[PDB]
Amino acid sequence: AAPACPRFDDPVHAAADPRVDVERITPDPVWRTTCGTLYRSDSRGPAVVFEQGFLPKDVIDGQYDIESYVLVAQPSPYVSTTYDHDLYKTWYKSGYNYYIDAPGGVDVNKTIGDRHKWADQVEVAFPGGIRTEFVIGVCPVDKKTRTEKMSECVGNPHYEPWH
Repeated sequence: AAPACPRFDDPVHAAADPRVDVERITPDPVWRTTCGTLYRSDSRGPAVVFEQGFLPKDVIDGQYDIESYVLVAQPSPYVSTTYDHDLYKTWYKSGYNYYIDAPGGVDVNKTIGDRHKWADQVEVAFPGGIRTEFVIGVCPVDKKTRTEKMSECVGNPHYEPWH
């Protein structure tokens, strides 16, 4: 039987940009307390992501309201991930399925409900993004079949297991 997950005191321990202001998050965030693998579709290549982590577009002046950010894709302090390994299949054009093992994140559907138009994305929004140490690796995606090119997956040399 699997054990329970470590719980960090800092809700944005994972942040690649610690300037994120947690008190500006609206509505009141429901933080993810599980620690399973999460995923992110991204067209940016692993040489970049493994060096930088996932940095958010705008931690200072971006859109801190999660419902707004989910509905209308504005520069924000958040990096979006999903609980769903297979969500990459519904992404048009996104070259890679990144694998993430990071503490925390805001559980979108627990925070804004599961009846909004994108509830099927089962999103976890990371305020301040995600340091490279929490990015496990990546698999490229074959666009025409919407499948992972599993012999071309790559592990992140900077990944640091923590549980």
